[PDB]
Amino acid sequence: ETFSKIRVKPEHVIGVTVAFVIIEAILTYGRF
Amino acid sequence: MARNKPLAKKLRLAKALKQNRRVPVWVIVKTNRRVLTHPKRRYWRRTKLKE
Amino acid sequence: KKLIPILEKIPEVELPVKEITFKEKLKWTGIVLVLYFIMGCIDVYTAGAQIPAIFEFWQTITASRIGTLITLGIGPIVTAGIIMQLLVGSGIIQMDLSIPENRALFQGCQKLLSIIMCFVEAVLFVGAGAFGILTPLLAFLVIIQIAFGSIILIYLDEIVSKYGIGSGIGLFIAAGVSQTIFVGALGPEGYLWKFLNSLIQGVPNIEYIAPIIGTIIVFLMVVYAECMRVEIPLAHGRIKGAVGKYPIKFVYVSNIPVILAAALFANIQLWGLALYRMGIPILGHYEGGRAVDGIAYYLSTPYGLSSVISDPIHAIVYMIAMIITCVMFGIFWVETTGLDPKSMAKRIGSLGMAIKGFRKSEKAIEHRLKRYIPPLTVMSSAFVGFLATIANFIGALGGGTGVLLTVSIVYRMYEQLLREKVSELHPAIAKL
Amino acid sequence: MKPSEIREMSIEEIDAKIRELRLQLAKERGLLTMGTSLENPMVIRNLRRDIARLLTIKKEKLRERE
Amino acid sequence: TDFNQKIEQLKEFIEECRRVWLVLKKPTKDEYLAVAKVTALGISLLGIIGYIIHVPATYIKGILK
Amino acid sequence: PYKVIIRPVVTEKAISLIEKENKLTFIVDRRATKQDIKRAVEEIFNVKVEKVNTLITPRGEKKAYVKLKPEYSASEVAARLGLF
Repeated sequence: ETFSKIRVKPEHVIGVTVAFVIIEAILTYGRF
Repeated sequence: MARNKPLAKKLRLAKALKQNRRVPVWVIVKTNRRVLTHPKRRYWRRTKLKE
Repeated sequence: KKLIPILEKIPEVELPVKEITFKEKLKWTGIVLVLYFIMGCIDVYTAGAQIPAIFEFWQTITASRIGTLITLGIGPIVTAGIIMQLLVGSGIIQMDLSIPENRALFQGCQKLLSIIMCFVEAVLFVGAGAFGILTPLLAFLVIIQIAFGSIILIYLDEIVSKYGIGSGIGLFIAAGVSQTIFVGALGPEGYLWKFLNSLIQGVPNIEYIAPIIGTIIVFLMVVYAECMRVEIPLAHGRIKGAVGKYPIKFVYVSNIPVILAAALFANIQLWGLALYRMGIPILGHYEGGRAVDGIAYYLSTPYGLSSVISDPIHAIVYMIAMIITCVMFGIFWVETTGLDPKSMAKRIGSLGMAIKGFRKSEKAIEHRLKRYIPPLTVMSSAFVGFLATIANFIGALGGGTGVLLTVSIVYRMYEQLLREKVSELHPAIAKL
Repeated sequence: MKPSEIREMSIEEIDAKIRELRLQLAKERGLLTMGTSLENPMVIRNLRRDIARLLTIKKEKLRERE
Repeated sequence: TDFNQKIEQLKEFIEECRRVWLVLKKPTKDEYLAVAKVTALGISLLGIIGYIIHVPATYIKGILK
Repeated sequence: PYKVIIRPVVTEKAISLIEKENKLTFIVDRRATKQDIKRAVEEIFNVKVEKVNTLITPRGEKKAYVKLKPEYSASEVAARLGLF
């Protein structure tokens, strides 16, 4: 892509989003 | 010139031109093993040629 | 950015070192697809949820919900790209994609802009009392959630654009639009029933049939447009006649363009409405997103059913406005990003492909493309613009524009996906 | 097409359709020679057969009449 | 000056559009049905999957407030 | 009714004859007359023919060089032919 030497593996990117989901899915509805 | 080619003789020469081509691929698949190229290939130094 | 230091400081997603078989390209795509949909059934915490923001022109083009975790949607990526395409495509700076420089520059800048616009759009929304919130503590809390969700999407977009099926943007739009239809038609509040039941009762269908006809018109048109391609012949197979053709995507020099065009109108209605509860209107007087005469009236997008087409002037202007803005970004698509006359050059000359009847040279074929280009490119755009517009007027589900975009993007992407769905029967691994 | 349609037509129609058949054939040969996107013997073949039919029934009538 | 410029250009231009517009593949039944098929099938896939997931999950998630 | 045109030739050579010269290149029947070509062309494509030059190639075909008058247009005719 660019000339970036900093790169991360798809498993993380995936995992950051499934986190966010879980967090607000319970933080909001029910306030667990 | 070369003299000379009448209207019909250009047609004959043209038939002769077609023959000097290798047999195309689609034929060999269609026969299903194989057809060798087979002598009707024309030279131009080596070809003297009754009518 | 435009400079090698700053560019390296943006973290990217790495290039595949993992397989991209049919199943694996699917498995990536599908993860994104679900996470999208899911994030749309979750609302913010502020100690109240299901607090939407007011818009009636933002929701369509982002193909996302508002008030959720993906309120901004695709919004940053599209906004950014409008600017990009206007500049490098007007040629006042030279950074057209060609060499791994200009290329890795265009990307890096456009990438940046998105992280900026995530925040900006979030802050701008909250700051105008969109959700009603206009107290600093709760205001901050919202801003966080908003922009961070959009940020996440940008990286998933990167995963789809390399590993998954097709590109990032396209997926999401098609995703959203599709759902909007399938849910509207077949869901709890489904049209099918409303239409079916009214027909059976023996009373008219003229407001339940309305969306359905609208969708058919769009499809019918677009489907036609997808048979029309410009085939350029390829070299002899050692047989007479030129066998094999190389085709060009008629609506692809007005696809990505109209996405920028529609988005352009949105940020005008937005900026006018924002500053009239946050500033003073200088653009146009918008309240409810539209007026009833004037500049405001004429620059509004009324997806699904309309009746404001009953004022002549309104129709006339909008149409020509869409048409011209599309033409612009269309010509400028040729210039920056894809379809270039200068990429397609050395490309057909390297493989030594010919046109029937000599035309084995570079310059022969080269010319016929560059020549042909401008008229196609203009025609395409002109055509689109109309289609789009009237398709919103008649009224259709997901909006005119939405159906268009979806049918096209999906069918070039389905093509790519068929060529993958078949090579996976054979031991060789698909990646096509 | 069918043999039936030719005999239902008036003599005037056989003539009109003959010319349209020819012009259409001329056009398809030009597409094949340029190269076509997929191979159709259909276009040249069918038109030649249609042209043959129309002419064959036309002449038999003409003999009968004269 | 310009009205003349544009008029001259438009004439040149339209005639080039007409050339292109014969090259562009004529849509007929076969072609049509081809696209329509593949297309619809695709849109169906995407479409179905979102219904089954969104709608049910929302009746659940929503009432958990 | 006249018609002795098999189809137009598509060649790079043909392009120069259409754009520059206002000429058309055609493949016509094997045994022919210039007069049968002049009139057949004149009806079919709907043009007035200035001239025909014809030569029989050694390929078994006859090739026709047809000159057009300059109230008529080589380009329009050629564009229709052999396209969709």
